[PDB]
Amino acid sequence: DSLKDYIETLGSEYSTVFNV
Amino acid sequence: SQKNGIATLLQAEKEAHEIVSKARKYRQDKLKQAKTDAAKEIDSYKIQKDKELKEF
Amino acid sequence: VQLYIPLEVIREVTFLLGKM
Amino acid sequence: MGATKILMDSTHFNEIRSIIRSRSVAWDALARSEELSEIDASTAKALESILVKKNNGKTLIPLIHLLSTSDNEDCKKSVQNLIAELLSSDKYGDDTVKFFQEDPKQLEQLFDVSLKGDFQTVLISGFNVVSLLVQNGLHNVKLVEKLLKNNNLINILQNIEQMDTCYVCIRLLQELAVIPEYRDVIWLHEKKFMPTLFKILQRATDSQLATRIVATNSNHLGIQLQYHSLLLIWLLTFNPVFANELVQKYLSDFLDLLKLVKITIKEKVSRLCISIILQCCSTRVKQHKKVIKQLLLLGNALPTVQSLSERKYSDEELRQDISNLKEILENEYQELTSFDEYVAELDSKLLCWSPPHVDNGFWSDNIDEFKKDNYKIFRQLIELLQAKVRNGDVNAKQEKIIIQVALNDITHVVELLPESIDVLDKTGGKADIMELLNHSDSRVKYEALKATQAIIGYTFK
Amino acid sequence: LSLENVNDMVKEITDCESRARQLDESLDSLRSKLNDLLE
Amino acid sequence: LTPNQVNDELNKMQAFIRKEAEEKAKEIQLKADQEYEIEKTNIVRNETNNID
Repeated sequence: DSLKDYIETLGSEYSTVFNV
Repeated sequence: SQKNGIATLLQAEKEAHEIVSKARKYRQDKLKQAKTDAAKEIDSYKIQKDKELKEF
Repeated sequence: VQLYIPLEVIREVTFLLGKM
Repeated sequence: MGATKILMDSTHFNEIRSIIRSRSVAWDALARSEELSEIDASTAKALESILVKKNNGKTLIPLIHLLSTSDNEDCKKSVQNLIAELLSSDKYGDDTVKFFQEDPKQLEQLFDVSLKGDFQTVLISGFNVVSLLVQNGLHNVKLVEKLLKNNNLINILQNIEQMDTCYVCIRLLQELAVIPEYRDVIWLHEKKFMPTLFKILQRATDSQLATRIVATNSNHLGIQLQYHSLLLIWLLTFNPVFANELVQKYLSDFLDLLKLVKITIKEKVSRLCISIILQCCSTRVKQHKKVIKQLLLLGNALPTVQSLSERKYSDEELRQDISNLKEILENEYQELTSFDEYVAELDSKLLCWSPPHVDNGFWSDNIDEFKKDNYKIFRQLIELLQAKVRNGDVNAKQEKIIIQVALNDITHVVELLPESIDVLDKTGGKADIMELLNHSDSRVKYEALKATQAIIGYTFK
Repeated sequence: LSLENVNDMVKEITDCESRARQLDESLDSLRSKLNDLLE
Repeated sequence: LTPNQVNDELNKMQAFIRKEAEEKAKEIQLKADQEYEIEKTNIVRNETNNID
């Protein structure tokens, strides 16, 4: 919930991938 | 729409790359163009010099 | 877990993980 | 057709376009009351329906007629918006663009209604005339050159308070500048608009970037205003002569672009700033030497570039520009003969720090050049320094720049050469150093202290 | 901090370390010259 | 967080991406212009010296 909100609020449309 | 939205954002980035890449191909060409239209600019200036010569 | 940080958002994600 | 696609991507154009298309105007009622004849109101009514979806260029004629004849702000504004929306659309108002483009008359007419009525009415009018000019089938320098001299449009552009209006107008001009011919008329009027543009960049510098308020920050609105201003500059700079001139007049204002490059992390702002400075520093600008000199000496451009070089941002072209600029600046000043630069400065008594006067190597090669009667030139600098302190007083600004530099220069030769100590004694320079120590100004005192120590190391072994 | 805000403060770390080092090295080597005369 | 806030962030960012590139492309081709004229002016000048 913190990594998802932070990469979207700054623009820069290349999302991260968080696997387990 | 979080897990629909990233997938859209990834696509946008790939798109931003292809539009900038068309311009860069364009630029190279634009440089090639400058030599061709200057090749034509010499032989049209050449016939201009024969013009004021033959007039003389 | 396994993250994947792109090079556009790299310092921002690292400074976020440092604060979390 | 579908014209050019300009003024359809901008939010600022869109916000102004909303204000007009929201408010409704019943033409037919105005016609019945006599402000236009009936054919016109029907034509505008029908035209609005074609914009949404419905079957022409022949609707164009009445709109041309209506505009020139009418002086009622409301009808010409509502109509202008609908012509404007049509021109750029490829969905609708394709046929519209054809009639304008074929016949030079409806352009000239379309110009008459510009500069009449409300500030909005005129902006739409200007867009549409410009829209056509930038296409390849109508071109006239005259409309741009007159509109530039003319008051009501140029007033709007000077106001910076209203970002939306200003943005649109700057873009109108910058697009005409992409075409070569317009550059010549635009450069006549440079005085008026060009302080306004540098002000926008200055405003940009003092505000923050850590909020997204209504004002200029690093928001959508801001990102477009900065880009356009810079771009406008950059365009006119393509002509080499204009660029030499532009730096020499506007010098103070010019130096600020380096700042914007730091503060911003945005490759649109940064890139454009770097390019303009590059182009003036290019060889192709006549008196390229001069502009590099002004920038290096006064404005300290070189150190600024060296910092910039380190922080690369992702953009190939940006990296390229920064590197090229680093080379040109650095190379041009240093490559002068060492003895020559020193003496040229000595002669004017207008010494300044420069990259080779804080460098030890310069002094080593030059020690020998001074010797003509026991370092006569070195003694010249010592006389010169002594004089400045005593005559024209000490502690006033002019004299304070020469001193700090001179003391720096002396220090370097003494550390290098043990035989120069004699020269300081004969001249009386030895005394003068001791005096600077007490004097106000931190930088003068630092350099003075370094001078004292240089003599001192050698007296006692 | 941003990368530029670190890049311009490392500049004022280096630009001040240089002048502090040269002013300290022009002070201890001068104290030694002072003691060479007091001896 | 909420679906409305995420959809607001989606339009804004993919816009930022699209706009920045259009301007980016536009700078690249503007420079393409500049190099065309400078390069033509030069190339032409030499050959015309020979012609003269």
